[PDB]
Amino acid sequence: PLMVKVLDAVRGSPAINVAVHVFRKLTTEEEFVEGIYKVEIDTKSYWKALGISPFHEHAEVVFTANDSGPRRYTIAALLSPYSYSTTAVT
Amino acid sequence: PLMVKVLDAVRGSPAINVAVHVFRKLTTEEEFVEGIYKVEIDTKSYWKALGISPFHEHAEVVFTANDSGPRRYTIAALLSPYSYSTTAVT
Amino acid sequence: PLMVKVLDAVRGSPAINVAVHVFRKLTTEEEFVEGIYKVEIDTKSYWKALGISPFHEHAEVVFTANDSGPRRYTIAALLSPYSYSTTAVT
Amino acid sequence: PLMVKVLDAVRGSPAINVAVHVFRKLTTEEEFVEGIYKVEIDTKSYWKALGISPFHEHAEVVFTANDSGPRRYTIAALLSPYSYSTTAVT
Amino acid sequence: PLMVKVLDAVRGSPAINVAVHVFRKLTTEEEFVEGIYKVEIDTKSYWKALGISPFHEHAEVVFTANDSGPRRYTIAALLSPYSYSTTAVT
Amino acid sequence: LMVKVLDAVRGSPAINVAVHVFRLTTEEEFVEGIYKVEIDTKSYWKALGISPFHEHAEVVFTANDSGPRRYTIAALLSPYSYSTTAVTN
Amino acid sequence: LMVKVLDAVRGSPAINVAVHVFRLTTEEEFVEGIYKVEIDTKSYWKALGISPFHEHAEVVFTANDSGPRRYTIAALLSPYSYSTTAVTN
Amino acid sequence: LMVKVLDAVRGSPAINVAVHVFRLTTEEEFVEGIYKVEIDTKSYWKALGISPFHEHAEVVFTANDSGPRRYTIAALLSPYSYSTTAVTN
Amino acid sequence: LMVKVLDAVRGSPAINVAVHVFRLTTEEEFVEGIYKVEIDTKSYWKALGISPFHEHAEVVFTANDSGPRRYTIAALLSPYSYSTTAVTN
Amino acid sequence: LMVKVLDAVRGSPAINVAVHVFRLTTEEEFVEGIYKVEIDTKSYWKALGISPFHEHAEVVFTANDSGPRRYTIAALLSPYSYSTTAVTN
Repeated sequence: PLMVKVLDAVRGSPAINVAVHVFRKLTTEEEFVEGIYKVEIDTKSYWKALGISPFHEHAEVVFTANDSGPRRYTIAALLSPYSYSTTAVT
Repeated sequence: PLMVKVLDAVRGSPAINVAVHVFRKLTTEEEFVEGIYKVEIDTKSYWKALGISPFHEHAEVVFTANDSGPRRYTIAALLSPYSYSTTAVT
Repeated sequence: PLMVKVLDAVRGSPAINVAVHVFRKLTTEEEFVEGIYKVEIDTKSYWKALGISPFHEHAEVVFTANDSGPRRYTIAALLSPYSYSTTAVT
Repeated sequence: PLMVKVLDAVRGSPAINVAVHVFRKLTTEEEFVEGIYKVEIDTKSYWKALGISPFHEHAEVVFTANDSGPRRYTIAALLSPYSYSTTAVT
Repeated sequence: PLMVKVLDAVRGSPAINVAVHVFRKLTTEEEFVEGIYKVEIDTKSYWKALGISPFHEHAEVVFTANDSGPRRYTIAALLSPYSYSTTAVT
Repeated sequence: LMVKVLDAVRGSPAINVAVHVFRLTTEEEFVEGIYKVEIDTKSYWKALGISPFHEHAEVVFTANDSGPRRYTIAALLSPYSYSTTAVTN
Repeated sequence: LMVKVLDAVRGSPAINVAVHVFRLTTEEEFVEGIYKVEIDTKSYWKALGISPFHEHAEVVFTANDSGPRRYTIAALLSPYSYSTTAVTN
Repeated sequence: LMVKVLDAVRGSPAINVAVHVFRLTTEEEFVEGIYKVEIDTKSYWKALGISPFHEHAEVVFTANDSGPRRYTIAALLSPYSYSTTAVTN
Repeated sequence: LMVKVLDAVRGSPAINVAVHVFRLTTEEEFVEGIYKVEIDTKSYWKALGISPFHEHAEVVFTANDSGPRRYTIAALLSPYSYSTTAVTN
Repeated sequence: LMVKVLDAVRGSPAINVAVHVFRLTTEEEFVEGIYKVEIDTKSYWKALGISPFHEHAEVVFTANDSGPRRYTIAALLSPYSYSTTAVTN
């Protein structure tokens, strides 16, 4: 007998994130769980899994990556529940 | 006997995110769960899974990636439930 | 006997996101679940899965990617339920 | 008999993050759990899993990565629930 | 008989992070748990898992990595729940 | 027993007179609300009765007060003479 | 027993007179609220009664007060003469 | 027993007179609220009664007060003569 | 027994007179609130009664007070003559 | 027994008179609150009663006071004559 009990009774005014998981029993992936609460911000990726035998013979390649600019990211209360408070971005 | 019990009784005024999962028993993927609560912001990807034998022989390639500009991202309360509060972006 | 019980009784004024999943038992994908609550903002992708043997022989390629401009994204309460509060974007 | 009991009774106004997991019994991955609460900010990756035998013979390659620019990231209360407080970004 | 009991009764206004795990019984990975609460900020990676026999014979390579620019990261209360306090970033 | 109030008046006065000569919830022999003013008064769940919600009672009570309400009153319970009372908006 | 109040008046006065001559919740023989003013008064759960919520009672009580409310009062319980009372917005 | 108040008046005065001549919750023979002013008063759970919440009672009580409220009062319980009372916004 | 107050008046005064001649919660023979002012008063859980929360009682009591509230009062319980009372914002 | 107060007045004065001639919680024969002012007063859990929270009682009491509150009062219980009372913001 397997019994999972999460947050039986709630009677206030909470701010709650819940995640309950129960299990019983070039690239390869199998029977996984990923990114339940994932925040990806300004994520880069240039070359990935190009394939089998890229640029096999006599290949001349020039690679350049210039990340250069005025960028502004302003975040308040990321992944953070709250209650009876004041979140202000002035 | 498998029994899962999540948030039986609620009688206030909450702000709740729930996610309940139950299971019983070039690129390859099989029987997974992904991105239940996923926030992807300003995500880039240039070359991926081009195929089998790209640019096999005598291939001349010039690659350039210029990320350059005035960009502004303003987010308040990302993935964060709240109650009885004040979220303001002035 | 498998029994799943989520949010049996609710008698207030909540703001709730629910997601319940029950299971019993070049690119390949099989029997998955994806993007139940997915927010993709300003996501780019240039080359992907071009096919089998692109640019096989004697291929001259010039690649350029210029991301450059004044862009403004303003979001309040992303993926965040709330109650009895004040969300204002002035 | 396996019994898991998490947060039986709640009657105040808390801010709670929960994550409960129960289990009973070039690249390869199998039966894992990843990124339940993962925050990836300004993460880069240039070359990864290019494939089998890239640049096999007589390959001339020039690689350059210039990360150079005025960037500003401002975050308050990352992955941190709170209550009865004041989070302000002026 | 295995019984796990975490946070039976809560009646104040706390700020709590919980993570409960129960288990009963080129690159390879198997039956692990990773990144339950992982914060990756300004993480770089240039070459990784290029494949089998890259640059096998007569390979001329020039590698350069220039990380050079005015960058500002300002974070308050990272991975730190709090209550009845004042978090301000002026 | 002799009582005299304002026996002679010759001036045009504004007078507000009140003369009285005497020789669960239970009240008796009371004189209530002589010149009583009651503005914007509330009452929730008054005098429910005997034995309410005796057994296994679940109650969720929520009272909310809000909204733009504007009360403008001049000269409350105040007689006046030879004056000027103006309420201009 | 002799009582005299304002026997002679000759000036046009503003007078507010109150003369009185005497020779669970229980109240008796009281004189309540003579010139009583009651503005913006609240009361939650008053005098529920005998034996309320006796056994196994669950109660969630939440009272909220808010909202733009503007009260503007001039000359409360204050007679005036030969003056000027103005409420200008 | 002789009482005299303001026997002769000749000036146009603003007078506020109050003359009195005498020869669970229980109150008796009281004189309450003569010129009583009650503004913005609250009361939560007053006089519930006999034996409330006797056994196994769960109560979550939350009271919140907030909101833009503006009270502007001039000349409370204060008679005036030959003056100027102005409330200008 | 002789009492004399303000027998002769000839000036137009602002007078606030109060003359009195005498010859669980229990109160008796009291004179309460003669010229009583009560502004912004609170009361939580007053006089619940006999035997409240007798056995195995769980109570979570939270009281919050906040919000922009502005009280502007001039000349409280203060008669005036030949003056100028102004409340300008 | 002879008492004389302000027998002759000829100047237009601002007078605030109060003359008195005499010949669980229990109070008796008291004179309370003659010219009593009560501003911003609080009271939590007053007079719960006989035998509250007798056995195995769990109580979590939290009281919070905050918020922008502005009180501006001029001339409290202070009669004035031939003057100027101004409240300017």
